Amino acid sequence: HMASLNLENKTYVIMGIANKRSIAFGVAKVLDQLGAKLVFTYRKERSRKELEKLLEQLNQPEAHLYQIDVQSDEEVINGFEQIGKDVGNIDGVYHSIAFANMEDLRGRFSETSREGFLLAQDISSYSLTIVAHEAKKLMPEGGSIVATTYLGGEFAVQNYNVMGVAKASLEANVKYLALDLGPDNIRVNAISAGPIRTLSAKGVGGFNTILKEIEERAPLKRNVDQVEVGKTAAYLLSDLSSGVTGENIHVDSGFHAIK
Amino acid sequence: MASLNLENKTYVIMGIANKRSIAFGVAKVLDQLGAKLVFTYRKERSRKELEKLLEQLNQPEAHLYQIDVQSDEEVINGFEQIGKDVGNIDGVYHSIAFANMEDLRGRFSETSREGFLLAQDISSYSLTIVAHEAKKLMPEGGSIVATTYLGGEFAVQNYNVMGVAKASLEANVKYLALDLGPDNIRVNAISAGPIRTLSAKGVGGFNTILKEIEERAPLKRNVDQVEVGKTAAYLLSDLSSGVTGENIHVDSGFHAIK
Amino acid sequence: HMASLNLENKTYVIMGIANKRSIAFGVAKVLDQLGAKLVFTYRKERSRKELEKLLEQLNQPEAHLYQIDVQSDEEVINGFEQIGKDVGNIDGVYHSIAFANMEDLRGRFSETSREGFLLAQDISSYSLTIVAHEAKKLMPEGGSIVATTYLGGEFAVQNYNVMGVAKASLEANVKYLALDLGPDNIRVNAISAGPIRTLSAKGVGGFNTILKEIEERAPLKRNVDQVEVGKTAAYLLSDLSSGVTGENIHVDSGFHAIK
Amino acid sequence: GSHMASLNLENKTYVIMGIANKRSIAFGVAKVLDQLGAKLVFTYRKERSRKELEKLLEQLNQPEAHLYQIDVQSDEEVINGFEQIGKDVGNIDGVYHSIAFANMEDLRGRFSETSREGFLLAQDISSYSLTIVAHEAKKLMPEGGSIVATTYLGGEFAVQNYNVMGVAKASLEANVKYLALDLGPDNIRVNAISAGPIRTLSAKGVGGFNTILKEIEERAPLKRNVDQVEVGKTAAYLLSDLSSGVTGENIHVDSGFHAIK
Ligand SMILES: NC(=O)C1=CN([C@@H]2O[C@H](COP(=O)(O)OP(=O)(O)OC[C@H]3O[C@@H](n4cnc5c(N)ncnc54)[C@H](OP(=O)(O)O)[C@@H]3O)[C@@H](O)[C@H]2O)C=CC1
Ligand SMILES: NC(=O)C1=CN([C@@H]2O[C@H](COP(=O)(O)OP(=O)(O)OC[C@H]3O[C@@H](n4cnc5c(N)ncnc54)[C@H](OP(=O)(O)O)[C@@H]3O)[C@@H](O)[C@H]2O)C=CC1
Ligand SMILES: NC(=O)C1=CN([C@@H]2O[C@H](COP(=O)(O)OP(=O)(O)OC[C@H]3O[C@@H](n4cnc5c(N)ncnc54)[C@H](OP(=O)(O)O)[C@@H]3O)[C@@H](O)[C@H]2O)C=CC1
Ligand SMILES: NC(=O)C1=CN([C@@H]2O[C@H](COP(=O)(O)OP(=O)(O)OC[C@H]3O[C@@H](n4cnc5c(N)ncnc54)[C@H](OP(=O)(O)O)[C@@H]3O)[C@@H](O)[C@H]2O)C=CC1
Ligand SMILES: C=C(CC/C=C\C=C\C[C@H](C)CC(=O)C[C@@H](O)CNC(=O)[C@H](C)[C@@H](C)OC(N)=O)C[C@@H](C)C/C(C)=C/C(=O)O
Ligand SMILES: C=C(CC/C=C\C=C\C[C@H](C)CC(=O)C[C@@H](O)CNC(=O)[C@H](C)[C@@H](C)OC(N)=O)C[C@@H](C)C/C(C)=C/C(=O)O
Ligand SMILES: C=C(CC/C=C\C=C\C[C@H](C)CC(=O)C[C@@H](O)CNC(=O)[C@H](C)[C@@H](C)OC(N)=O)C[C@@H](C)C/C(C)=C/C(=O)O
Ligand SMILES: C=C(CC/C=C\C=C\C[C@H](C)CC(=O)C[C@@H](O)CNC(=O)[C@H](C)[C@@H](C)OC(N)=O)C[C@@H](C)C/C(C)=C/C(=O)O
Repeated sequence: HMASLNLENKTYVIMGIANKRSIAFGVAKVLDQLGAKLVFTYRKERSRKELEKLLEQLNQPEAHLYQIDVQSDEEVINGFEQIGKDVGNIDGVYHSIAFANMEDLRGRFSETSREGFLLAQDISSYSLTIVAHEAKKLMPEGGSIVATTYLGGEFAVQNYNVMGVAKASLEANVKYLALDLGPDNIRVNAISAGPIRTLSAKGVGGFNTILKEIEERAPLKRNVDQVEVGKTAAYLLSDLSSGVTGENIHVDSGFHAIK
Repeated sequence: MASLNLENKTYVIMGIANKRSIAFGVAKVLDQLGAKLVFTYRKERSRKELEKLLEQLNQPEAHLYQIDVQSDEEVINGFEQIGKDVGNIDGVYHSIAFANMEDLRGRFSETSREGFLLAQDISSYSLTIVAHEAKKLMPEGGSIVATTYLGGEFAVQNYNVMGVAKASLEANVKYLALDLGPDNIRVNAISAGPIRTLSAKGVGGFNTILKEIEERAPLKRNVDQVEVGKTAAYLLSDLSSGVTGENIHVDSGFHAIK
Repeated sequence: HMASLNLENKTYVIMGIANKRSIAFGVAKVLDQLGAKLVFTYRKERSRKELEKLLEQLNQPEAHLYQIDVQSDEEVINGFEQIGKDVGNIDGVYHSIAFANMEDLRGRFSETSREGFLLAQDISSYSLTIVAHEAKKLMPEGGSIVATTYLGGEFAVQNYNVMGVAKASLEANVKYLALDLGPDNIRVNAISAGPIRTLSAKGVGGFNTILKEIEERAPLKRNVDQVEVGKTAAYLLSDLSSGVTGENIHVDSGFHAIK
Repeated sequence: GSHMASLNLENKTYVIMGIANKRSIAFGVAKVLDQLGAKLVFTYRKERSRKELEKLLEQLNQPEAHLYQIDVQSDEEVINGFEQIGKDVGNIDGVYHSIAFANMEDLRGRFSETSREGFLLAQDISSYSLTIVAHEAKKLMPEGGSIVATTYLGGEFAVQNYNVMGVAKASLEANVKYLALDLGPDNIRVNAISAGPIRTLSAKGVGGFNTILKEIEERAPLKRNVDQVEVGKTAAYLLSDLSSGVTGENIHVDSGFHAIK
């Protein structure tokens, strides 16, 4: 077969599950159903307890969980060396990690703090660069890296503020990584997801406003879910997307195409 | 959920001419995944080739239809007839462009009014009318994919009138996506890198562009019809649910660099 | 050389004045105040009567008016040969011409007629290609060509339908012309104007809706006028914009930058 | 207030951040704004830049040299610098931002090898600087005004060897858009100029810069490179009221290279 979505014999690291609503979990459910071996990474202990509870919903024989705060060079370097020891070589990484201080997001963008801006950049963009460098060690045959972005990296959207500049950074990060790791047969791409109700998104002002605008104005007149992101993640992580790199696929009911 | 099993799916494929046609790469891939395939052609030469090619495939019943997309009638009748012979479809792959060599050889400012509107008619408007008629056979929803080139987004040497046609096509895709979205019809494009085809063979310095892709593109290699077919499988299937008005570059990353 | 907006000794052809509200007239008022010699082109006789009435508002010694319907190779070729005879060599052309059948604009975009689509393409896009070819004859030293576009060429906007695909065609036309005529020191650029109340725009459904959305959502929280387009036209037509070609400048209160 | 279109900048005052020597893009902006009769305030980091500025001001027609030391890495130097400009010359009509930096270690490397410290440094100087400069300069622009920052194509496309600075420029370009939306209601316009390659102090002695200069001459529509003055001309347009109604825009002053592939 030329075209295949059979991921038995494939191993993927999934960074950024927090609870059942996490986009990264949508990616996990889908990759699991297609028979991939899945390694998971988390920051907080609360995410670990949830992960173990969630793995029962999946068909992963062995829970391989690793604590990686992407703010620490060491936790990232050691985390990936340790994954290499425990499961061997991998076929890709799904990156589902962002953070900004609520103080900066609530503010006017011009009021953003130097510390808040560099924090958003560090977690939401630089993380992908170091994750890529370490994961490359486990992908000598080649593989696929995917990161999660939002329209706010391409256009100034109300309230996204500092995270918009972080996502623009991430999106350019993807392109520079694609050009750098291409000759090593490593593809780097992004999924621009439409708004999804998650732990991160719950209790940020006017999120219900954007959900309703998508239903009313977006071509498909509906919102997307974690599984739809997972399906496009399957395409980008598998060899189905061979010849695609430096690309940004909008899984957003067509909202990106309209004005 | 996630599936590349396309048994019980039916797709119309417009624009096979020979074994090198991008549309044939799409056919080979969709066939392997178990889809029922309807084919459309213009010239009789394409029909003879299609029948010879269908032996390479596992299609029980050869359903072939003559549609020159310049004729409202051939398009309207072609699709009504497909609806009668096989019933409702799940999508259309559009693999059709043409411009006069006179216009392509020229300086773009020398382009003829007739040559410009011809390129627009075949290469862009075709998708609008194909979409209108195919919508009749997709009352549950479906996916339409058209084939474009980077030259629709940037001025490329020698693409001339076809660049303005592809920019037209790419905007066509977006307006169709917004129009047919509420009918649960997705409309997307694949921006293929350079591939040696019947259409492309015997346009000067095509080997030069192939070598520039190998040297400068991130993956340091060219793409083929099957790689387009793989991305077509994604866009035509429900794997790409929630993706519409999108342009996916199957071009080894060339679009991302300068 | 050093920076000047003094356009005495410069001559510009302005295509597409119809009445006092025409964007092209905003361009004329501005270029006139800066002391340029202005040649004008029109289609209908109604536009000629209006032009002569309007020229009294300007400081053009000699009225040079020419009938050019851009659908006719002959009217365009002869028009420009005749301009070359009557005023000699020119420094640029401002293109302010578009048209589609209201039947096509009122419809669903998928219902668009083959004749209506090619009509929109012919007047709204191809016109620039042949205008450029003939005007090049009068610009052996070099010059600047500017065409007028709308955001609907970059994004699917409700109700713009066939004219959006025409503007995308125009915008690509600008790029290919810029690459072709660049070596002849001819610059080709576009202005993406925000919504303006004109003869063409008056009595097309939901135009008041877009005007109000611009005031509410656009960065500058206001609409633009013909003169603001004229000011940016002065920049693009003069040597102030040397080194700028294949560019699309949005004169739209920042609406293009947001989502 | 008689010509609708005007490039006469007598009675206008502009802060110009990032002159280092005669080759600096910011100096091209200065020469042009000066010729049009603007009052110019200048900002620098190193003392070497101050000595050069004083030597350069003789080439201009600025009666009183107003020079201020602002390292954009320091909230204090930026806040105090702008308060002090407000005291010495009063309200301003805009800011030209011509400031970027990355460690040569990071630029020479493979982009995937980039250090966390090097990445955040590039972001801090090359992008965040504009956000805080904008916040403080807004205090001196209660009537409104225009802010322009300098970027390169490498913020929009992966270009060989630009590495971490490409991600910094993409950050800057998004910064411009978010600033445009935030400060628009205060009648402050925020725009970028994407300059083609120019021989400057910053650019001199980075490998393969001569390669890109030659590729521009061969492949770009105008078949020629641009200079600091051409950037200055487009800066005059963006800084003056000639560009009224333009904000969140990125104007390529690059002989059309951005339009081709
Ligand atoms: N929800 C949405 O609408 C959209 C989200 N996205 C993007 O999708 C991705 C995931 O978001 P979403 O699923 O909503 O939110 P979640 O609540 O799942 O994600 C937050 C995740 O980020 C992890 N995280 C944050 N900081 C760090 C760090 N320093 N080190 C390691 N992990 C960290 C969290 O771990 P812990 O809790 O253990 O700290 C958690 O797993 C993000 O990049 C987001 O920007 C894109 C478009 C839309
Ligand atoms: N080759 C390349 O590098 C790239 C090609 N593309 C695009 O891919 C698509 C297919 O290209 P390629 O595979 O080279 O094409 P081929 O020339 O191998 O196939 C082209 C098809 O267009 C059909 N066609 C032409 N005119 C009409 C018409 N008036 N009515 C109906 N069908 C028509 C031809 O049929 P017939 O012979 O019967 O006229 C032929 O089947 C085109 O849109 C092209 O622009 C995009 C990027 C790259
Ligand atoms: N108004 C708006 O909000 C916006 C308009 N635009 C674009 O701006 C440009 C100017 O439009 P606007 O000022 O509204 O239009 P006008 O109100 O000036 O009316 C249309 C103009 O088009 C000319 N025209 C139409 N067909 C032909 C032809 N075949 N040959 C020559 N001239 C022709 C008309 O001449 P006549 O009637 O004398 O034949 C007239 O001058 C257009 O290209 C338009 O799409 C862009 C953004 C916004
Ligand atoms: N040259 C080119 O080819 C192009 C350059 N650009 C961009 O134009 C801008 C200026 O470029 P160019 O003329 O080449 O640069 P120059 O090096 O000639 O000037 C660079 C300036 O950055 C200043 N600078 C560096 N760090 C800081 C800091 N922490 N605080 C304040 N100022 C600082 C330097 O001042 P000091 O040395 O005193 O610290 C210097 O004035 C940059 O944004 C660059 O990215 C864009 C396109 C092309
Ligand atoms: C324009 C949108 C509307 C909402 C405004 C801002 C959204 C910012 C998203 C950003 C990722 C949120 C945070 O950084 C959250 C953090 O400050 C507080 N929350 C937490 O710490 C929770 C417990 C954990 C899970 O947080 C994290 N991230 O670890 C953007 C919307 C409409 C689209 C979105 C949400 C895009 C995106 O997620 O990037
Ligand atoms: C920049 C590129 C270099 C190639 C330049 C021009 C090619 C344009 C493609 C266009 C579709 C070619 C024709 O229409 C060919 C036609 O005029 C003569 N040939 C035929 O009629 C044959 C018999 C039939 C089968 O061809 C057709 N089309 O019916 C673009 C290259 C790098 C990539 C390409 C080929 C892009 C594209 O196809 O759009
Ligand atoms: C979303 C928008 C609302 C308006 C929708 C479609 C407008 C298209 C513009 C197009 C040029 C209008 C026509 O062709 C009008 C024509 O059908 C009838 N009127 C005329 O013929 C008059 C007499 C003459 C002068 O008109 C012409 N052109 O010949 C788009 C809006 C928000 C933005 C606009 C108005 C863009 C634009 O005008 O291009
Ligand atoms: C892709 C291009 C080819 C060259 C590659 C990288 C150039 C990056 C520009 C960057 C801003 C320069 C530095 O950070 C150099 C710095 O580390 C060493 N120089 C200095 O420290 C001097 C003393 C000071 C004055 O300079 C600064 N800036 O602090 C990009 C080229 C073709 C276009 C350019 C140069 C764009 C740009 O400058 O942004």
